[PDB]
Amino acid sequence: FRGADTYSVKYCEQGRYEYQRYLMINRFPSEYKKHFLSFLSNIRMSSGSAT
Amino acid sequence: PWWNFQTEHRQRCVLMYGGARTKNTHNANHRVFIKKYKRNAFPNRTRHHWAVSMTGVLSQRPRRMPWPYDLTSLIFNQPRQGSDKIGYVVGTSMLKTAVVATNHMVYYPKFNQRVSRTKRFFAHDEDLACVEGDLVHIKQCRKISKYKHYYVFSILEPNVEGRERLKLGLKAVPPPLFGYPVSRRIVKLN
Amino acid sequence: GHYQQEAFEARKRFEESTTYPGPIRAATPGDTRFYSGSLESILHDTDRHYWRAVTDDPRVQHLIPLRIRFKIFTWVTSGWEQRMQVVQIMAPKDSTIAQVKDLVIVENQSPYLCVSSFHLAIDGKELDPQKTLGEYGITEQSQIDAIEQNDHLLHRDDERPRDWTVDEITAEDVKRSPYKEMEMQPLQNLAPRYEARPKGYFGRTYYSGMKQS
Amino acid sequence: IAHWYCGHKFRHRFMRDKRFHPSLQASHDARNRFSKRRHFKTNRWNYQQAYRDMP
Amino acid sequence: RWAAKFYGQVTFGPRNYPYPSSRWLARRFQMKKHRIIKRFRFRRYKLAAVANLPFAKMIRVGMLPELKSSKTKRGDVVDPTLSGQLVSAVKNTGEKRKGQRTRPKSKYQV
Amino acid sequence: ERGLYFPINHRIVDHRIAPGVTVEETDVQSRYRRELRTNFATGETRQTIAPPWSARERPTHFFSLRLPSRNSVTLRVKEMHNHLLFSHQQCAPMLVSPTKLHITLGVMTIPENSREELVKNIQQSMSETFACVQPLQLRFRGLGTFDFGRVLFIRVVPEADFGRLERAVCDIRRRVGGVLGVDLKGNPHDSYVPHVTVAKIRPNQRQQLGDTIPQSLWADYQHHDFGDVTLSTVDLCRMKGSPDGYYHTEGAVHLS
Amino acid sequence: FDTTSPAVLAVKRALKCRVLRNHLLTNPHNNIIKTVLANTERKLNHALRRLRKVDFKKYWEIIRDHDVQDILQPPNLVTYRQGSYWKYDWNAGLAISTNLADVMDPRGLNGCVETGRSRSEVARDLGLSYTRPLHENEKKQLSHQAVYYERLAKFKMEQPEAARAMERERFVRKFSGMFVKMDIRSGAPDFPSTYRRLLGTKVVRWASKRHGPN
RNA sequence: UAAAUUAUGGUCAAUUGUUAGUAUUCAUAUUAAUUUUUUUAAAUGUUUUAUCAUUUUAUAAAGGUUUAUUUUUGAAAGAUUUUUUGUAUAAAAUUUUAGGAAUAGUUAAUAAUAAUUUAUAAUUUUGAUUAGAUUGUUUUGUUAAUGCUAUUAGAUGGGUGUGGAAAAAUAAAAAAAA
Ligand SMILES: [Mg+2]
Ligand SMILES: [Mg+2]
Ligand SMILES: [Mg+2]
Ligand SMILES: [Mg+2]
Ligand SMILES: [Mg+2]
Ligand SMILES: [Mg+2]
Ligand SMILES: [Mg+2]
Ligand SMILES: [Mg+2]
Ligand SMILES: [Mg+2]
Repeated sequence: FRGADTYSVKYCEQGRYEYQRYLMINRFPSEYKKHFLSFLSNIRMSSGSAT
Repeated sequence: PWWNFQTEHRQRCVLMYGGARTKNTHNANHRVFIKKYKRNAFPNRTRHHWAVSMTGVLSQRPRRMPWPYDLTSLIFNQPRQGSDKIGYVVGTSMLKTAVVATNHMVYYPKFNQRVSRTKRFFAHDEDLACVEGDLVHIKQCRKISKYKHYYVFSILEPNVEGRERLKLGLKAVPPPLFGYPVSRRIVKLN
Repeated sequence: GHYQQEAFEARKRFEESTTYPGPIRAATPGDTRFYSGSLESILHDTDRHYWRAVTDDPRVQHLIPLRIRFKIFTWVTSGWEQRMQVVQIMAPKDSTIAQVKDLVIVENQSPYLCVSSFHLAIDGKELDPQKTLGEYGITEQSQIDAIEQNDHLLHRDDERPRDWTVDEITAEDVKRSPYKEMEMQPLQNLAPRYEARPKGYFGRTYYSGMKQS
Repeated sequence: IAHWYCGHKFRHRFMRDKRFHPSLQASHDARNRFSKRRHFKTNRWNYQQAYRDMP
Repeated sequence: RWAAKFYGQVTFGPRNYPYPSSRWLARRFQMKKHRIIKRFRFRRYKLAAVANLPFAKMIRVGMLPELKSSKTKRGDVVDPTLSGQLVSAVKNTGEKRKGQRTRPKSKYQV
Repeated sequence: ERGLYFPINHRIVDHRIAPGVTVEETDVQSRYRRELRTNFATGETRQTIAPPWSARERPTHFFSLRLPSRNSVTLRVKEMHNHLLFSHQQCAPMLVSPTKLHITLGVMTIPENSREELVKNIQQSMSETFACVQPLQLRFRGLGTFDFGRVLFIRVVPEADFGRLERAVCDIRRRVGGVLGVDLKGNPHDSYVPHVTVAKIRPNQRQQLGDTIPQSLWADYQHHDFGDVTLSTVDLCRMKGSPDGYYHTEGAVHLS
Repeated sequence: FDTTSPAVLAVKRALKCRVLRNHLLTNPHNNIIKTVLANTERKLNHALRRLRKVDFKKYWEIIRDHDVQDILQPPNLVTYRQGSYWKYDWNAGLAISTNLADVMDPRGLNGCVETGRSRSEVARDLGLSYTRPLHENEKKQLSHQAVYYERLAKFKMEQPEAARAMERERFVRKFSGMFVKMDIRSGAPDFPSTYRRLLGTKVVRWASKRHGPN
């Protein structure tokens, strides 16, 4: 039985996004430069008149 | 429906309620080996194939799978697996090139235990610090030459004995006494 | 544009500072030759392959990467095309234009460029072989052309090379010069096989800045 | 154990599995696991003066 | 030792049988060993292993055209220099030279 | 046919050229590995760089470790001179006489008015800094270039008592430039690169000699080993070349 | 009362070893003592290799006094190439024991984490040079390479026709040949490796799929 | 080095052969399969266009690969009046044969070098290269269960190199500019 009565009650006691844990993701220095640039030029404009 | 018996089947086109839609691959085929060669003459010097050969990789019993958790991932946070390696410098015959022996890990889930294997890398040291028998930190990088993707990031332990040994004009390390094994008997006297 | 004078003025004010301690080279990193990606990318010398949020002190540039333009005649299958090839040196800041000619001659790897004497010029005006880049205000951004001996004869049919499409190539000239190297007579692997652009590529009128129809 | 792998007997399968066993793997101490005996007594009559550059 | 101590598995008895082999089994295998060895003797087998050659592959000298026992079967093909040297070895093995150590002799060695 | 189809050393993108240019308009050709040729190969070394205002004025005095008599260094540099002069005798004016060989620990500008206050005060601070330091055994091998290949020197390897030097120097650096404001051509919070200057091209010389020392001369001695020396003697020197035949010495300290 | 310390151990085992050696020289077969000599030699090997990471000068003068360098020689090329000879002082726990600061100023041994630049880079920037003493190989290779551009400048100044000949050949070569443009296929650093499936039939240039570590 | 309770919580592990003195997973069992059955596939002509041309239409032929296969936006999506950017081709792990030996347009530095640049080079017994078999790292069957036992198929070099990308010579079942 896969129904709702099979799981415990405690799944619905939870606040949102509290299952998340702190994620340390590092990456190459080169890739930081690439990514920061990308986000910058995306913040300026993502699309031509469409922004 | 894989959970229904041979006789219980009605339609083969759909799952009525839920579950996994499963194709049966026929595992027992009685596959056989064809023998095309005489036991005397087999057309290979080092190895002979007389039976059905097990195939695949990771489909291979007993399963040997990549183990991310070892010393290297213990110390480092790697952006990509194998982006950092700690090893020893073995030989420098090539300018601005340090060969490095490194250990990594394999897991056998059948026996629940790990093995350490070893692998050589070419690392790029500009400025030629590394003396044979250094403990070095090594990183993934730009493609440099045909075989060098790694560069020497830091010397953890230098070889002080080896350096002083060089300063005196001697080789860093004595050259190994015997080379690779042979199947012959070399009679060389005096 | 705005960048050039913003950074020029910035440098010039930086030099007039009475009080400055000088930079700490442990805090002023160099550049890396080691970064992800297969290609090796050459950047500006103010720029780095990593992320550096802080603006570094303006430095005078002791090696100025000049670009010098030439006209080549590129063989394409239909006939000859006249196009542009840049040669890029690094010429020391205070160098003399004679020395720039010399550096340019050494750096070109194409057999078809430096055959005769050439004169450097900017917007059609010749430069003194005698004086400095400083005087002529030559920077990276400045547009420098190069003019060969016979180039003012190119409007004729002589100096301009002759394509085997419309012209006889004879045993006289089969053994001489780009014709010889080219191997006009087709081989099985087709010889050096040059780029080709067809006849109707630009229409009946060739390429232009101005729309002619 | 499927009967087609390795020899016609069963025990041939487990004899080639000992080649993959984790605690049996080749290292600086245990070497030449698969042919020990071709390399045996190979250098007996090979006389090599050991390497000394230091007095 | 080079040759085989046993032929086939001579210790097969039930577990904890408190001897390496029973009398019965050991007698069977003694029979088989006997037959093989007798075959080696009468056919006049000779093997050789030469230095700077693959060792596991042994030149069978008893099949060499000069030393071959049969008048019929095609013997074997071995290098002319090497085969001359093998013939000389087999020949000068035969008799005891004084000062040399006494080594066992037989009819079938020739 | 004898290697990779596209040799890896030849794959180069120039990002200091505008985007789209190389695809359509024109192609740019350059020998790109003269520039990429590194700091180990060229033999350059990055010295503490002066702020512009300090860069304007000539240096007057410098700190030096005085080389003793009977050096491995002096001997081998003499041997090197012999070899160089036999190869190319155009070097002759470039070379520094073996009599003037000394280790340069830092350079400084002293104005001529405050001269005595500064020399006394410096000398004193120097004596306090080096009070505890016993003699220094340092190793010399390798050559390097300052000021765009105009200055050619012998490197001091950080393999030995060098470590101590670095603290020692960085102390006087924080006294002479930190405490009493004096012009050290760099920042007092930065360490100077110690060196033995071998060949040099001065401003006047530059016309007849050329703008850079050709690397063809010293290429072979680039990594040559000049040996070890123990040093007990620190000087503060003003640069006058005719007073004693050695740099005129305004102050001295003995390491013992 | 020191016994168990490395220097002491190494010396006593060195002596024991010499004794047993000359003993075997006299009376040839006692294989008991051959075995004891071999075991002693092994424990000596341990003691010495721990010494050079404890204090190396004493290690040196022991080797020079008793003339044992023959048991410090790595046994065979195979296990050496895998770096299990250097792996010993890892197991002994002396690998990090150096205490640099007396030797080898640590400032240029480390790489920059945020910058990504190697140790040779931060050494470059601090104006320091770590370089191992070079043999004549590396010296004459480097001193041959340093001069390429001067030789070239002299060549293309003084002798333009020869140059233009060579250039003709190169330029025209670029249009002939196997691949004219760089794509994943052409720009594969290891061609025979990534396409092994071509090696017997189509591609005849290479007879083996592996020429390097990988 | 002490127990515990405010009491079944956090959602099911559960094993079925009638043998023949004894030792050893081995004939006859169930489940899963092949033996075994025509209730799911399918036919040729792709299509516009400015006319002998030029626009649109990019991975099912075979060969047998185990240190092996890796990539962009310049096409379309796509929106403004014109010059518009940077990031990519690289790697790490997992790799088969009962009885085992050497491999090779070859490593690394130089550089848009060198069919004769420089060097004490590179791969291998921690199992190489040839050679056999084999379509690689979410798919199955059995089972209470660490196991054992399956998984197709699809990327096969270059030679006027077009195209954003070679994936480009029957074999759809992808609506392809009203
Ligand atoms: Mg008997
Ligand atoms: Mg007797
Ligand atoms: Mg590769
Ligand atoms: Mg093949
Ligand atoms: Mg296909
Ligand atoms: Mg194969
Ligand atoms: Mg891999
Ligand atoms: Mg790869
Ligand atoms: Mg073809």
